[PDB]
Amino acid sequence: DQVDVKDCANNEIKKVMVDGCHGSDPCIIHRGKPFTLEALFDANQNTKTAKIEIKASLDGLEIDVPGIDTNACHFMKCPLVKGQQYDAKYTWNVPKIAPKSENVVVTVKLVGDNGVLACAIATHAKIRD
Repeated sequence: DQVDVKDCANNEIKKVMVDGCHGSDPCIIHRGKPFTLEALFDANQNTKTAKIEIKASLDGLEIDVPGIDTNACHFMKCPLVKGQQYDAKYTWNVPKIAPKSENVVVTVKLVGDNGVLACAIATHAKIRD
């Protein structure tokens, strides 16, 4: 369902959805299984590129989020047009060995030729079995 996120750019993101999660409820991420999200955002520039930058911290420790194709143009119709609305969807296989945590912070940035396209900080994720 639609979930609560904090915007870390200029509110370009209009809606974020995460399969199995809702609003500001703790969003359970079951390690070893597919995690799917979808976000709608308005492009704030004309750009040939769109690159995903992700940061995740578990109980304060930064960790590397492996296996993500950071070229969003591999899944959106680039070049992106200023003012147009894009539907970004991603399904990521959560590694079975990801450490369980009840205190997760994930920052996902999207960057274009001329700066940040979008940015959201998620603080409700919980990694469990």
